[PDB]
Amino acid sequence: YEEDYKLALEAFKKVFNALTHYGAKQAFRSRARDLVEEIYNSGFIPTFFYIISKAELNSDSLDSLISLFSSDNAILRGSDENVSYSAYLFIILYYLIKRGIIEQKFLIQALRCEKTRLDLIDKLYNLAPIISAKIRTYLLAIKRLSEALIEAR
Amino acid sequence: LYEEDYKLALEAFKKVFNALTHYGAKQAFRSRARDLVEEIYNSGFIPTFFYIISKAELNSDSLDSLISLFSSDNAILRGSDENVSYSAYLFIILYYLIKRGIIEQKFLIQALRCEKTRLDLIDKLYNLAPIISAKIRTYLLAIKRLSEALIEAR
Amino acid sequence: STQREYVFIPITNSITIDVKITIGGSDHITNIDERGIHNVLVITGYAVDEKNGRLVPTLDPCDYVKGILVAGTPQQAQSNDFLTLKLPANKLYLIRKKGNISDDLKIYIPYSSPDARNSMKTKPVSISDDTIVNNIIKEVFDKIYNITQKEKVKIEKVKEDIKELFSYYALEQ
Amino acid sequence: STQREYVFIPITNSITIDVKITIGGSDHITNIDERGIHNVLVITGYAVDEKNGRLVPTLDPCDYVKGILVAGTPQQAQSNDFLTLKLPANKLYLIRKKGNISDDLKIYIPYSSPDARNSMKTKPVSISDDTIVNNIIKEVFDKIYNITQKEKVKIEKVKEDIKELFSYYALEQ
Amino acid sequence: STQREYVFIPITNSITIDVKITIGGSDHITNIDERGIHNVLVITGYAVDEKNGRLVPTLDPCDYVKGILVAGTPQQAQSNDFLTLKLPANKLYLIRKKGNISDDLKIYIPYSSPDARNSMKTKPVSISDDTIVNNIIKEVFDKIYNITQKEKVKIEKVKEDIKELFSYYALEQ
Amino acid sequence: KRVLIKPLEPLMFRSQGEFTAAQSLIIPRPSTIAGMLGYILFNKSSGTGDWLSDLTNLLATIYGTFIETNGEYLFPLRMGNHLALVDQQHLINLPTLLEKEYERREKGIYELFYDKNKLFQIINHQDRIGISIDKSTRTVKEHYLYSARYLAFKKEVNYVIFIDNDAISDKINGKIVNFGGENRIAKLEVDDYKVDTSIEEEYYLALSPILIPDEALDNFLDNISDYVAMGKVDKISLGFDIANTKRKEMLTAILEGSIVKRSIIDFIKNEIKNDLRYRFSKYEKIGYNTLMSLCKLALRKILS
Amino acid sequence: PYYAFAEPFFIHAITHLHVGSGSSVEEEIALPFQRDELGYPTIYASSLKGAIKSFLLKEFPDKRDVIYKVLGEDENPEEASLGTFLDAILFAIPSRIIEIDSAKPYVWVYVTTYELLKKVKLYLDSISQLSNASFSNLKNKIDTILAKEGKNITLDSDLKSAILNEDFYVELEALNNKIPSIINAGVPLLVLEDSIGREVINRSLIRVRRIRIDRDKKVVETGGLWSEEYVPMKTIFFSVLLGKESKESAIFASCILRNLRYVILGGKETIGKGIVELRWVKDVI
Amino acid sequence: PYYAFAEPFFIHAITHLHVGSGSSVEEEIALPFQRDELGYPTIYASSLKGAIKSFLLKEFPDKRDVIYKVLGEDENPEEASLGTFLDAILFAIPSRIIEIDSAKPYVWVYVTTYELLKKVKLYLDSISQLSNASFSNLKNKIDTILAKEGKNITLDSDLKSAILNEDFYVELEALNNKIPSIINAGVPLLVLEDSIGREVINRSLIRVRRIRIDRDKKVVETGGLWSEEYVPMKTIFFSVLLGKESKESAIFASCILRNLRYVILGGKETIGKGIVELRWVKDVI
Repeated sequence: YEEDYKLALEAFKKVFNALTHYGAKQAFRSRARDLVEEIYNSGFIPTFFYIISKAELNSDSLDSLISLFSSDNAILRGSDENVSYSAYLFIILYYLIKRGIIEQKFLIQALRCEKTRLDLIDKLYNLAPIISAKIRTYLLAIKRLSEALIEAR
Repeated sequence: LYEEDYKLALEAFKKVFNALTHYGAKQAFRSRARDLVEEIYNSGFIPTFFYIISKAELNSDSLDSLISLFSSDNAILRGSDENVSYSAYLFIILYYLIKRGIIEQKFLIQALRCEKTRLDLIDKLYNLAPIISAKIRTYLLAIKRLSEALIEAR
Repeated sequence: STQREYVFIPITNSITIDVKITIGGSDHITNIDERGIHNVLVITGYAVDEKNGRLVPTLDPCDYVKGILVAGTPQQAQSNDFLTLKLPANKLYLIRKKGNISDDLKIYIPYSSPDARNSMKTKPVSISDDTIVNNIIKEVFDKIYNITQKEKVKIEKVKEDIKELFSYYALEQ
Repeated sequence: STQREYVFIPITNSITIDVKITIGGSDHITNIDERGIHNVLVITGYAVDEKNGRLVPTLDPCDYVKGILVAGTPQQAQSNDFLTLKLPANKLYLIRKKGNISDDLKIYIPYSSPDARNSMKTKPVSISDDTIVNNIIKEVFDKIYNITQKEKVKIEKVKEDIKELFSYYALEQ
Repeated sequence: STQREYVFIPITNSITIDVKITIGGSDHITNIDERGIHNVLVITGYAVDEKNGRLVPTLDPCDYVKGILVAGTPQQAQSNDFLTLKLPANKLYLIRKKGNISDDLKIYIPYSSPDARNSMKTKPVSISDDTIVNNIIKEVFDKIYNITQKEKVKIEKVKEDIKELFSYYALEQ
Repeated sequence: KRVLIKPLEPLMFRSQGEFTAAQSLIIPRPSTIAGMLGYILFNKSSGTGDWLSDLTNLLATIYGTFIETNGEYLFPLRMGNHLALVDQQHLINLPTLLEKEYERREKGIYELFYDKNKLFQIINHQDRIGISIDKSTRTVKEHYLYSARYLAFKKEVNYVIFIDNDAISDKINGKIVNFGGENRIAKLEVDDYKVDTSIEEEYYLALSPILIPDEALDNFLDNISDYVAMGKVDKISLGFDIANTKRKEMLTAILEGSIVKRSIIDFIKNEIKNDLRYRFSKYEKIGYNTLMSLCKLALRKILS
Repeated sequence: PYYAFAEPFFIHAITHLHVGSGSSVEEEIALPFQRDELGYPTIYASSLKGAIKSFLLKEFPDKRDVIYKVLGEDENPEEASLGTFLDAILFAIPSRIIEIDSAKPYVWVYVTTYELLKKVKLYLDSISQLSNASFSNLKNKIDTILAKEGKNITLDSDLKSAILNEDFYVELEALNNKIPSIINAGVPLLVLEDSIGREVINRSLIRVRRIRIDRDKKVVETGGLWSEEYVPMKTIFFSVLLGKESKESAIFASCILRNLRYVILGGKETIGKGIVELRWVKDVI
Repeated sequence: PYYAFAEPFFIHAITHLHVGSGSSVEEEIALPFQRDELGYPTIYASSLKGAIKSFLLKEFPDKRDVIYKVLGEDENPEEASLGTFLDAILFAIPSRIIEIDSAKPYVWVYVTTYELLKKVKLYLDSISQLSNASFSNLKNKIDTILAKEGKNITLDSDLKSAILNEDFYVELEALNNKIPSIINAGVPLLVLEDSIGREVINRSLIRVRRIRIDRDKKVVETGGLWSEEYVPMKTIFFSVLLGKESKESAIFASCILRNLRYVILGGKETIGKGIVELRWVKDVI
């Protein structure tokens, strides 16, 4: 029994539907193949900083990302690289809401207000040693799904 | 009891052995047969299945070749001996699941054609993983022994 | 000979009456076995055209339509545009199998030529809108399975599934 | 007083309709009690005469045919052809005997004219072809035994019992 | 100290007058809880005297009397004729044990003179005529067990044991 | 009336010496059944050096043994060194098959003893090896290694006998008895059953070993075809007497499952003077000369 | 009657068991277990009798006369034994289980077939009319179970599906009623169809290779290689002790069998094989 | 008393240990560890006895007759051994742990399951009747633990939450803290529900690929590739040594066993597997 593969299935379902343009999907595939090895070597917090820096957390994309947590009709817009980093960010946050590491209400109230994403990063920094051990198999499954389903250039 | 599985494995091996037209692809599939059953029973069926599909290059052309194998016996698998051997082994597993009523054949052929239902196939396989791993060991070992016996060591 | 009819399950109001048989006998393949719906038929490559809703055929395998199959002959306003055909109860892509098959059948399906003045722009449509399942309970699951309320005290069970056990590609135009 | 009647059971398809008084009263000799078919009468010196199947009386005790015994008379279009008889339940010997019989009852057996055209090329026949059991159980095993599907459910056993027990002899032509 | 008296279980009713204090302490070994009886002692080599049933000491190992051990003083009109003995709670033949006991305890036994003017020829005696246990339960099993009919509602199962779990040998003298 | 002996466990009916394992018979001899019944009905006061006298006094005429598997009745049938259990529906045409033509003879009889043979579906032969251990070394005591081929039952089996007297058939009901050899167990149950008697047919089936008076041995043997159509003739011991702890006797017998011709009856009736007539009447009383008709389940003794 | 009373008991294997049989090269196992008639493990009545006799002679060296004359005197064979054991019948063998989306996640269950339960019911019927041996509830449970023959049955109604001994997928259903547990163990009992049950049970047996090593050089001695079969811990056999009326039988059954809980059965006891718990069905259920 | 002396002991692994029961029908590349009936690793008492006996016959070369009496002769045996070993029950296996937050964290912990403790209880109860021994202390500890059989518990520690073997999240409940330690190291002991315990224990095993290499050319030799399964260091098994009265048993128990500390079990001893410490429950508790 490996339920992180089912969690990866449902998260990959959501993000594979939320990426309209195929270039966005291929970009997410490259993100998935890179960031798991990056979080292995470098740790969770540096990789998370890198991810949120390349994700362009404007309230627009933040709102599409919040709506992904409920809708399955939400869409991620932006450049292919931007949306791929946002999709990987949603992957991580989805794993965190599931597995109860972070309350969903706190996550949503942080993604809404800009004065609270800092508290979100603080909580994630406090929990990073746990997250680093937990999410490895989930992210490896995400990577396998990406390179299985999304074609490459 | 799993004694019909040897007949099943003989015919499935004949299928994939004619489908792989390049001999290097035969030897690649040989290495797959000898590695992936070990890995299935040491890491679990779901990890190894994700690993197999990630390496299989499941594009619609390859999937059509798979389905033709499921039907034709004149089909041919293409595409980069590593990928083609992983896809041949994917077909081995799927052929078992079809011929043993674990997965409905029409639902599978639908999955290998559309795209939304490929994730549905993977999810269903996920829920059937204990049963599949329990039931398929004799078959996979038969495939391993056949590949060691019929395909020349590289 | 024994013959069946396929009642498509869309969202729109095409499901008032299409039949000449309401019960007739007792053999319907679709059943409500205390756990939801069993023996549900799926046609692939076809798409509902809810404007005069009857399955428009395409050649796209992702296009599909789910519905329940019952015995009858449709409304006797047809044999002009319906694809009645003989299947040995096995070649049909049936899901949620509980019973078995009679090994020989012949079904009637609401068909329509694809009216090739339009590009067939099929898109998925998921059954939702809780007040629409409230009327799907009556318009088909009573004009066929008036078995409703006879033994199904857990109607709120067999509404969870229809909310997710059905979906179809529609011309949407 | 009571009368009974013999129903021969070959794989032969000459059983379509011969009996009208199928129950007639309420008791018939043979029965099935959850462990196979009871009171299966053996008759010696008789054989099937496949052409519109009946029982030719030959003069070899090696020749034997098995059957059942049911209440009533068949169709009252015969007794010019059948060998109606009366016995004290003692000279006919069946298997599986359960209760002491009423010490005297009558019998209706389908009889065939001798009519020696050629030699009777007798052959042994053991029941095969599960499909024939499946159509004969609907044919006779239920029209007489209305009890079936009410009390008896081990249907595959009364299939399992006749294929290797029920045997008969034939004329090859 | 902790002290008990052994009360027999015959099909004769003089039994309820054998004790004074119902509980006394807080420890009764013979307790019944939702399955059946427990910790009933079975003496051997004694024979009942059903006319005022008192276990006459005989020498026959086959003779036995099954009764319950209850804490209480015996009649407060005894200790001159009863058999009083303290034994270390581990050499005591009791069947259906549930828990370990206090490693030593004092026991009062209904007794009598052997009456060596009558050949003691015992007799295996059961408890039948469930009315004869029906009364003694509401006689003994209520003044010894208040817990019945306030924790025991399946009294039928405290019948289906005394029916056969309690036998003895009587002397009919 | 009818007594069903239901073995609770594999049985052992030792035959023909002890000298890989000692073999068991299929159907226990009538002496074993009579001895078990006398063991039940015993009283320790009627002792006499004649084991069968004290045994005939304890019971009444017992009719021979066959097999009730599951409502079916199986019966022994032998062709000579070939025992089988068949249902009577295959004994009907047997006499016809006996002096039938040659190749038909072998076709039919070898189809009977091989495919219609229900023995192996019923009986398994279970070798059991035991040893003895000396209580101080805890290693096998020297020379104590014995083996025996028990008679195990694949499906539930009963041995069927018929007893005439109905008084004993009350204190026989539901008795657990030590039926057979090395301390094995079987249950007796009594039920009222209807069985005809003494039919005048030409071919009978020896349900029990038909004894031969050792006076007409040469007479009976030098023209054997006149009396038995098929079966086996063998010298058998009559068992072991509990009272005096010896073997009983040895007599030539027609082993159970043989096909006897009607003539044998009159033959046995003409070669017995009063003395051995009484002797063999006792033998038949405890159950040796039992015949059944190939027609139906109808028994008869030869003398009585 | 000359079998006046009967004592049904259970045989719980505390350690693995090896009641040996004829060693021979036909069974891919040098030292196989005693097979019954259907290929199931069994304990012969002679093995039970001898082992329990030895144990009792050691533990009660004063009741030696009672033991000798109930279970058969060895040095004076002139009197039949007043006591007799039936062959021990396999009642339940433990099996490793993989739950499949069920309520109570178990790791092992008890597995039976319908053949074994038929034999147990045979033993129980044949002794129920002894006027003291009653145990109606036990055979009533067995009969409720036997009615459902043909279907893989579970007693505790939560499984609906399982994989047994890592190799056999079976689907289970309840008994339409709780059927209070036969034994008081907190482990569900699975009565399987006979064809699949034989496979599950034959896979539940322990097959071990054993060697003889030269003490000096830690090499294996030439020819010192063989295999044995064990019956796992927790395995349950069912047998009956039958006793005639004599009075030494009364004192035997009184104070020899009341203080009899653990016993050594079978061979290889220096390897710790053979420790057994005897549960009498006259106090439990 | 059927047994003169009864000493349970623990089998603390000093190095990784590999006891055999070699390649199965299917995994011809694997050399697995010996398994129990319900899947956990075990040491068959035949392996225990052989190893301990070979050790004693060299460590005490002058008490060789006492050893041949208690553990059996091997030149020409003329009587059974007087000593028995029970099979080693897996008692506790080490598992890596990532504790969320509590008093200063641990990096590893001892993991056991309720089924294993139930087997220990069976051993202790059976030998408390076949001997005058009584382990009321260990038995009371184990029954206090088995009282909480539903929930994953932890002993004399809280931890309230953990990741075991970096794959299994468990929620832990502190039992009462009144129960003192059993294997009194500093590390805590987790008693897991057996469904999760089976997975944790299987992860705590050690599977190792091994090869054979050509000496001249430093390449793998054709065929020289296989897998072996090790039990990790610090693993604790449980067994009992039992003996009958001999006056050689008194010597064995008072001389040999009081001076038996480290032995070498199983195989692959040249690559350092098999060193083991024995602990003799009668003093470690």
